[PDB]
Amino acid sequence: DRDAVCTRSVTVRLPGLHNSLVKLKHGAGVAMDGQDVQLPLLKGDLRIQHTVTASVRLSYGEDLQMDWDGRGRLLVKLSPVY
Amino acid sequence: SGKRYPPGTSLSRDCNTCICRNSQWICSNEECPGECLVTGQSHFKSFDNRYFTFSGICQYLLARDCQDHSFSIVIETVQCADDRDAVCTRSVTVRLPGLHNSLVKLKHGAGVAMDGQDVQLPLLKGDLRIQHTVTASVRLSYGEDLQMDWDGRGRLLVKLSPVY
Amino acid sequence: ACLEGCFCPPGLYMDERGDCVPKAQCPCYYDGEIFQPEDIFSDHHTMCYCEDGFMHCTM
Repeated sequence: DRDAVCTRSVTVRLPGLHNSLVKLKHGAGVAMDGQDVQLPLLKGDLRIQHTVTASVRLSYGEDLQMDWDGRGRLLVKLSPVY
Repeated sequence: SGKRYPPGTSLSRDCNTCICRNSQWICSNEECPGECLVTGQSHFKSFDNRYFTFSGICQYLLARDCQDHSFSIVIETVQCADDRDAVCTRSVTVRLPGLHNSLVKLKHGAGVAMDGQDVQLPLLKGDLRIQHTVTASVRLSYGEDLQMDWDGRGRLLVKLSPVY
Repeated sequence: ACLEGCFCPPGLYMDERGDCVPKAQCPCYYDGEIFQPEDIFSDHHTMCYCEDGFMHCTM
């Protein structure tokens, strides 16, 4: 159908760390600057880890969360500082 | 090897071929690839099919290109049981000045880490390929003149072609 | 929180390979390194081992 437009991939960008470029992919995979990555990924601020071992969860600082973009159920969590 | 063969036959060693003519096997002298090996506790094998043992506990070099610097491998040894005569391999490091001057690290599992970052297999960058083999053992492959094998529980191998 | 999904009973903890296991053969992840349930382990100056999931280091 034409009235069926699901989400494939979402991109995230942090000018505070390398001005890097994270990419959540259509599986439960992630890619920093083209490089695939095993979970977890404790860099300084952002944490990325599985949740049920079927869904990724980014966490930059304490004022940001995310959720899986495999089959398209993206979420966010913004605290009132924004 | 204690058995007969007729004339004109051509048996083949792994290295090259040899043919029987007038009770005299003729043979070529073309080079064939070497294999350094680490396994067990501390048992080494040189490229020249030597065996020996050295139960040292530090970061030792294992191989290196020495007229130019296309690569360099570094083993790391630790005691590995209660005895003092048990020094197994924990982790090996690989280095490629031809690509970012990066730093690969095979870890005590079947894991790998480029510049501190864990990585899912496969890892097709330009030259080097890293992929599982039986889904229980990593296999690096830089170019066509280099291979490796798993350093999880310490059975490191190499494959160098005669260009080196 | 108190989430929903696929767990296994409390006596069993999760392994990397899809099954979950008791804490007898639950490996250690010291410095990232996945050590097997019995791996005595030491440089010259430290002394370390993996018992049941936790990494018991000394000096």
